[PDB]
Amino acid sequence: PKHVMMMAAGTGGHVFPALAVAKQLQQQGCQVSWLATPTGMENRLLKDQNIPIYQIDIIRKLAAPFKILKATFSAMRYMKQLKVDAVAGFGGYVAGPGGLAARLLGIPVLIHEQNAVAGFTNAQLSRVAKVVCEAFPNTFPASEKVVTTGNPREQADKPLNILIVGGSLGAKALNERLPPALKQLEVPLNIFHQCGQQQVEATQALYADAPANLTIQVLPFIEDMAKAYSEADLIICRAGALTVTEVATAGVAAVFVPLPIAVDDHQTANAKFLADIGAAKICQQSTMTPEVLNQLFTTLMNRQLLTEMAVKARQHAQPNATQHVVDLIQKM
Amino acid sequence: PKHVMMMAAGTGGHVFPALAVAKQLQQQGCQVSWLATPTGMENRLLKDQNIPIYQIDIQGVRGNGVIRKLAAPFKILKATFSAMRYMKQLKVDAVAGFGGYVAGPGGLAARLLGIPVLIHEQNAVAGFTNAQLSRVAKVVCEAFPNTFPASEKVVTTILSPKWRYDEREQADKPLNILIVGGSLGAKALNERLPPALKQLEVPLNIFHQCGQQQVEATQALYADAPANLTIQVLPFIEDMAKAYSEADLIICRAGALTVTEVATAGVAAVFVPLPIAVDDHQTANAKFLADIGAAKICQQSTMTPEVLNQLFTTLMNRQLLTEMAVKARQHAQPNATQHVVDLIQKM
Amino acid sequence: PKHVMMMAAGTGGHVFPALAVAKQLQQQGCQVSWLATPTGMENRLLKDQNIPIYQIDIQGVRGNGVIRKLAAPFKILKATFSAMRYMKQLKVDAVAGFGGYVAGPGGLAARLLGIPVLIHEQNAVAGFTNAQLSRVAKVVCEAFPNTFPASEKVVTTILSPKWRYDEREQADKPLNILIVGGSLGAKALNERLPPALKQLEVPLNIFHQCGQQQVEATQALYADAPANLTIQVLPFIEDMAKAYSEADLIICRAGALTVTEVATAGVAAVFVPLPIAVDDHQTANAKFLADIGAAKICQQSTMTPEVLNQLFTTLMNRQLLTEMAVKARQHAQPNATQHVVDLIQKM
Amino acid sequence: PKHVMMMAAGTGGHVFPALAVAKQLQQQGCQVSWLATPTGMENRLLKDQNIPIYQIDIQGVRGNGVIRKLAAPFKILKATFSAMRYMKQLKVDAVAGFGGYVAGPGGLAARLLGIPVLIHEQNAVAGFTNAQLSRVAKVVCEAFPNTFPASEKVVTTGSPKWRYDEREQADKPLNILIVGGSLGAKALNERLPPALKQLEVPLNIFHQCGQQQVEATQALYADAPANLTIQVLPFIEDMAKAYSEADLIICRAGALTVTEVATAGVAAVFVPLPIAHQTANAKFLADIGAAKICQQSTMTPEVLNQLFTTLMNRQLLTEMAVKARQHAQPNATQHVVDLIQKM
Amino acid sequence: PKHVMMMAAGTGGHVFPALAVAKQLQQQGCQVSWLATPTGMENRLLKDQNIPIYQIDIIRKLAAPFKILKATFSAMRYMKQLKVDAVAGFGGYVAGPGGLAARLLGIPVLIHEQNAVAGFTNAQLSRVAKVVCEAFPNTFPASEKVVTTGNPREQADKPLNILIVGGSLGAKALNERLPPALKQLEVPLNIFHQCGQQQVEATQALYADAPANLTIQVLPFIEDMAKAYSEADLIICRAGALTVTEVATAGVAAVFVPLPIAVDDHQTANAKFLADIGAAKICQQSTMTPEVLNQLFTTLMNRQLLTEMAVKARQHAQPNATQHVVDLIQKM
Amino acid sequence: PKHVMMMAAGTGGHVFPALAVAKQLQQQGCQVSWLATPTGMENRLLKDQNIPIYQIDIQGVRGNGVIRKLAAPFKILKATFSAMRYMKQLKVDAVAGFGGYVAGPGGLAARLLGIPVLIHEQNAVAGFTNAQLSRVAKVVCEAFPNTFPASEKVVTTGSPKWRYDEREQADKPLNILIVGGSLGAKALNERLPPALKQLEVPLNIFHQCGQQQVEATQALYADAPANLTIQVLPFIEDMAKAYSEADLIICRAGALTVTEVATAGVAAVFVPLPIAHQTANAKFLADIGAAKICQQSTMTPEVLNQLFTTLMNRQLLTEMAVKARQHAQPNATQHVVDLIQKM
Repeated sequence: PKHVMMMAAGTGGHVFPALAVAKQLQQQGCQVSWLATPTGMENRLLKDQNIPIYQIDIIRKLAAPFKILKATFSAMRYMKQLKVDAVAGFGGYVAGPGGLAARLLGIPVLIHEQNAVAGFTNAQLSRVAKVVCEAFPNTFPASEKVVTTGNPREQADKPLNILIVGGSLGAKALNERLPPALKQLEVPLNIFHQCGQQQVEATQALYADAPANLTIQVLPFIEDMAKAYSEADLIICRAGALTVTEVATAGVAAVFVPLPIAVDDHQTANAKFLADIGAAKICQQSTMTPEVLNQLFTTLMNRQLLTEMAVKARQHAQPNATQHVVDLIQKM
Repeated sequence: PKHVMMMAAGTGGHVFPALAVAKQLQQQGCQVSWLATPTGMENRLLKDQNIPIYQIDIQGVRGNGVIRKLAAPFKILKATFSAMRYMKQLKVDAVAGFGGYVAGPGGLAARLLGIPVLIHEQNAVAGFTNAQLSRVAKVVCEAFPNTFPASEKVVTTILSPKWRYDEREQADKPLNILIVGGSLGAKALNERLPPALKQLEVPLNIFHQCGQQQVEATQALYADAPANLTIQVLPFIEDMAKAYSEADLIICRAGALTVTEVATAGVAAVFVPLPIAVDDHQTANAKFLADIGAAKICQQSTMTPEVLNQLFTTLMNRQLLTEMAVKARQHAQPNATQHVVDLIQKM
Repeated sequence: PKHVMMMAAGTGGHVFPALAVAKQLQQQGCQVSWLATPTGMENRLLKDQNIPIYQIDIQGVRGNGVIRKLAAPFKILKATFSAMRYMKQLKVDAVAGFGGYVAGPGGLAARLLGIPVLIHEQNAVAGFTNAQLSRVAKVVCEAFPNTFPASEKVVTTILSPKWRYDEREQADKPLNILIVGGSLGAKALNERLPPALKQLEVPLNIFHQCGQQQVEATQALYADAPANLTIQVLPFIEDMAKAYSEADLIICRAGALTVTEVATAGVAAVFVPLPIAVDDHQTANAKFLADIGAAKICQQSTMTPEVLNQLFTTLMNRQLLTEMAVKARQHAQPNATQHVVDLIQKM
Repeated sequence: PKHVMMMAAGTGGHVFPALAVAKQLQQQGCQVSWLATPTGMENRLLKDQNIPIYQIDIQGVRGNGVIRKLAAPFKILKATFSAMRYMKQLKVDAVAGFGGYVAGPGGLAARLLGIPVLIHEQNAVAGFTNAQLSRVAKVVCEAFPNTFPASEKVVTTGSPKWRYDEREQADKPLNILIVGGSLGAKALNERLPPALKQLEVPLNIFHQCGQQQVEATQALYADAPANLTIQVLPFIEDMAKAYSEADLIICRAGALTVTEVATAGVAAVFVPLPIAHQTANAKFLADIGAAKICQQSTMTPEVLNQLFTTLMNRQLLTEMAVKARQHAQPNATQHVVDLIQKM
Repeated sequence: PKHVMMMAAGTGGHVFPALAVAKQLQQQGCQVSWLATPTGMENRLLKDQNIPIYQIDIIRKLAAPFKILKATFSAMRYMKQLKVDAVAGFGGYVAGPGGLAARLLGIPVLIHEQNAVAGFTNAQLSRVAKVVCEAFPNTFPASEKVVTTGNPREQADKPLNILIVGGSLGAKALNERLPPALKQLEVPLNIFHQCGQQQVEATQALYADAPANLTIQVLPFIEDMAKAYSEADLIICRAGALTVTEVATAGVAAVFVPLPIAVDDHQTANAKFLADIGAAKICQQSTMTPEVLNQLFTTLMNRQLLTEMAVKARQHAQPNATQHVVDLIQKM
Repeated sequence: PKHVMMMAAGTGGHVFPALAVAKQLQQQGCQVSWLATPTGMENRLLKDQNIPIYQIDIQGVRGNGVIRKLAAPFKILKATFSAMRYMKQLKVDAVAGFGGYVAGPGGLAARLLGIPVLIHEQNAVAGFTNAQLSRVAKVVCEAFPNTFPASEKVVTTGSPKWRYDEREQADKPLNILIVGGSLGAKALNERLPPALKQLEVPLNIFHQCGQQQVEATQALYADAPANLTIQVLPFIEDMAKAYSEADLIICRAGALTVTEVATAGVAAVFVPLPIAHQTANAKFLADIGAAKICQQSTMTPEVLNQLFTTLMNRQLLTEMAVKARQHAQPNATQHVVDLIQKM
């Protein structure tokens, strides 16, 4: 049986696409192992997932040029003992040391970058990777890289369903500035607003001042996220990597308010995928004012416009990425 | 009869657009003052520039043993009032800020006095101090078209290179590629660029800028096989304007003002944007011309001998370089330094 | 018909004077809002206080790996506009700030909106954010008389302990000294204070507050020789008001509000001010009553068994303690919490 | 009632010998007090130990809005006098300090008052506080002989069956005991199974893994363990049992654990912790004794077999563990108490 | 001959009073040695002063509780070799370790604090000092401390001589805010203004706008400082420790603008010595506005008021501190 | 024309042996290249050395307004590939790395390409980069024998008169040579004069003080120097002369200076630098040889006399310096060049 070792850092949501590839690999007769750091976030996520996790190097401090050597040989020892046959790393630092360790052992490397702007380790690692999977098309240049995506409205005069998702986090900026310029919209709306935990009371006050024609509901979490998508006629949310990939895979018109201070503005680069082809608008948080909000929503409240947006979005997406990546790993 | 105070930080290239707008404001009968930090490089750049510089302090003080550490956030409040006193004492009539940290405190200080504020952002992605300041500014100049959302003018700063087709219509000329690495010289360009250039089977004329004390190093890389290429290595370019017009393809850092120069002269460009730029802003500057179809962008990180050759193989056609250079010159905004001066005066 | 927003930082004891002024503003028909930081302790103090708290961010972000480090000075500009949006959204009619970092950004934000600002400084030496903010505030309340130079009111926050002579005129009472170490307990007071007290040959009645989980430790120090002294050790004082009136001499940290309590009740005090206070401000608070002749100040650093006894030897006279307590009560400003509320409304 | 004050740092190693001598002093009619830092871990260890603890602060103060930033070396001066009044107030008659940061200020505090100082160093290489303090100590207890060269230094460091007797096992597989420390023991779990499961000898491997590391190493073992009867456990409840049964022990060369292996006379292959001075602890038994030392940095699965190949005969291990037990310093807790009292 | 060792840190101007005590000790038949840190500022100041300097402990970093032990025994070795007979330390960190080293050897310690608020090392060190000299009276409590000070106008209708000294430093706040509210004073003035080096051109512009009745002169440095004092009818300057002690020793009315962020506000505590007895006013820099400046100067422009101020100031000063400290050192 | 690339860190110790082997390789018809960091000091040392230098960046980037803050471990990854293309571009045939930070990235870069690696470790305790790199090195040169335990490790470290011959001095005072390093030598100036001026033997003390320390120690000496003929100098222009004349040397146990004292066969009392591993360098000559080792931390004027009392006879020093010279490894620069070429 072929033994693939996965590399994903928990911070930056690399595990969730990696987890999909690994679990599918298991079901196709492979053996999966995970290389992670101790005190890395991957450990909490992969609890109860029943694939073995291996950690490498650690109130002590060891110099940077040394710490890289300890990690590379630590991982290399793990791959040689466990007879690791191929390694797939989905980005983050852990891929760096393990990736060299793989190459030194001679086992081939597959990297997958799920953002539109290539992350630092995956850019360097791209030169020794046997295959470089890219979520978005122009993330890498030339032959080695193959594109893939990470994770898998009729009119009966119904009102516009507006969906606002803040995330597991607060996403304060949506909770605080959206109700004000939204509850002064003339058209009839149906707001389904996901606040995050400790902001439910606070923002429900922001809405209730002038409900007017439109109905409103505020909730902390959405149990069935898939239901909320199909019915939503316009979605307002962070341009995360999976969130952009989900908004595309199900055709939903969207107005992306990308995460500020994200590192290579990768969140805006994610959103700019759908934004410049014309499947979603991007409204920067820093420059967001009542006038740009209202003039953006004023022109967005035509349900036909949202459908033209949402169909272009469902077209521009790669549907079978979870199994498309698995194929590449095995043919190595 | 008007007194404008300029805010531009030296570290980023904002002093240069500000200085140009400042110089014309002076000669248009105005008096200009500069608000700058004491530890910024803008001071040396404006030495012998005949505009008075007034300083505010932004770095948090620490550990003298006679003076206790003063948190940076306390100093930013002091800088706001330090600058506010300056504008009231000097009776400043308008404040124009090109970005950098100092424009932030000074900008609030102007608004507290009631002075109107103009900000100018020279990048394609808005820098943090200008984005916040935009909410309280009277006029917002934006370099590239969709940098801010609404009600702001779109104007960016020897703009006389002739039109791209005429300058480009050459009977049997050698390709004449140009590589500019900066005042300091881009190590990443000086090595690994000659290797893929001297593997091209077409006759070209390379003029390469490596930067000081790096001349010997890059001159060595070139020497191995110049069969059909005539190469020259230089530290800096005396005349950038002529070097532009004669250039059929330019390869250079995306820069902020360099995108504007490549656009304003109409040169097909291969932008190799600066790595780990703060909001990847150099890629965004380069994506301006790239998306319209006048430049290709080739990242250092992903760049190998093979991706270089596959890019040049298709780029060594003069019909293509002209088609590119024309698209670039179309979307260029000249006489905009004069456009910003005008906006300031009507405030 | 008026909406005031309060700015008080939790770490320093500014939330307490602000909360008192806030509570009366509410019951005088106003509505009050609190501008606070997300990471400040003011939030826990105002829990279950029935005023809405609105947060602005002041600490510079760093090293997420998904989010780049954002310099603290950038965040202070964001906080100013974050707060400015809050005041405009909530239609704040006046802003009153008691010091701390948050009052700084929020204060500029109010002034940018045109909202009038009242600051209140509860120390004898002005803290940095209030000193700068004073240039742009409509009304400046100062706790102690010469804290600021001109055109500002001088008012500081169960002020009903009876007049010092009446409460002090006691027929054959034991001296009844009081020692209060804080909510946490002042290690420096709990040790080395009993040693010099139990070396006094006069009959006294010690009521000593050591603080939680420190009761056993200080109770041991006391036990060696209580021949003429009756000592009691307690963790905290349930009733501070009665504990004040009965106290003939108080020894305690100079504090900000504690100087005001010792003054407003009229108790002779020995202030042992907090070490390495930021502008030595606790000594300045204590020097208020000390210079007028109502309290002695005895520094921890210089304090030895001998200097303690030489201080108490002269301080164990009840004629002196009364003379001191009277001088302290004379310079006290009661009904000033109500005085600050009034200033806010006329703005 | 002679009044001794002890000095012990937050890290566990300094306090345990200090506690042992302190508790022994108490049963001998003395009065014992402890000098410790606040927020140091000694407090959790001395909780309910029925010694009064006195805290002296040696950590620098971080800037606060309400208090100033105070550089650490200034607090160290406060600490020295802060401690000095403690000894004058408490009428301390002698001071016994086992090393660590806290001992430095307290030791000067003692000498300034005129109190005598006894220091005890539990490592084979002298730690900086004891090194400096050696000049002002009345008596210097040294764990190992090659620590201090002075005229008045004594040698000692704070019941199982004799080695030869315990190792007389007619016929049985080699019992190998691997104790990965609580701290930094990951390196042991990672490269020991590789070379152990490639030994053609009968072994009975008892491996102490540390919590949350159990599953991972069991994966390393189950690959071709022909004849090894391996058991992996996270921590050992009764460590004393493990020693006697242990025919070869593989472990970090701690300070306390070196003397334990010597006291029980068990053959050992010490893989000293690489950041500590810890290597000098192994070289005590390695050089004049017979236990073996294998450096971690250069340690590979390939050199392990070359070391283990020669170590897998019980005669060599017995010869080793006899030499190790010969050198141990027993009744050393009581030897230090005596030195304290004659001061 | 008696051998005294001096301890002074260069930062905070401790050497200048110490230097006076030491050089006088030399002239009275003593032997003087200096204990200092390497890379301490004391070394540049004591160059060319011909008393031997000894340094102790040092891109390496050694933990704080260890660094104190190394320093104390380093100094102790120096005192034992050089047969140091008494030690006088004028504050700063170097006094801390050496001071213990002195006590451990049994040589007596004399400390001198030249500020009104006791510095951190001198406060702790006060318990083992044989004699504690204090510049200002209430700096220490009780018997051991003895007070001392560190370093040694008729009307012919002449105009008010205003003297503004910024220091070796810029003292920007005086150069920038004083000319504005001063050049709009009605009375006739004579400004002698010490700018500091790179501010001479800048501030001369600030004055020349409205010279009016009063004459002005701006200079970088004052060659003869003593001359500038006697003629000055009002002085405006930082409340340094020596500057307050100099303004007192020569009777000069003064308005102190104490150094901001000084550590225990010691500069204001220095000024408050003369300020609350009525020999000088204090105008805080942070709160300083055109209105408080003008209302302060408006009431200060009477030459009789300045004389009442300046005589009270010359009274409250200790004149023979340099020789008063030397006596204490020898009787030890 | 075999193309070797060298790897050397900014600190002087790694580069000097590297430079010696590099220059020797060049005279043997090879092509030599250097891997170094930018802003590292190797550049100043290799200036005008007629070797092409190639820079790889291993230092973390501080946040700037215009560029992001980049954590150091990320730059280390860039460095490894940044260096790797250098070797592919320059057609490097073998890599010789003498330790330090730069060697780590370059060594992986070599192995990834398939280039062979030779490392050489100049200390007696193996440094971390060479320790890890030992697993992938084709040949491991070790300065001292007890560094690595492998099958393919060799022993060596990069003209004056034989000891016995040079020490045959009919009648003359003991020439004592004290070289305080350029770095951290203050401790030597401070406690050597005390115990030297209390020796009742004829000495001729030559003391190397270091700049700006000259006057201070001369004060320490002039106090009762009865018979010592002392000379203090800041630095020694001709150090080779000082060795031959030196009858006892007192000095820091550097890495290069240990092998120099051994090569010239001079008796030494090593006071190793206390923060370095430097102590392990002295123990080479101390243990199997006869030069003496005196720890700095515990070092007092009182133990110095007890050490010097026994060291002041010329027979003992000669017996020592003969044993030290016996163990030196000469023509070791040429021994490393040979190992490089057979790769």
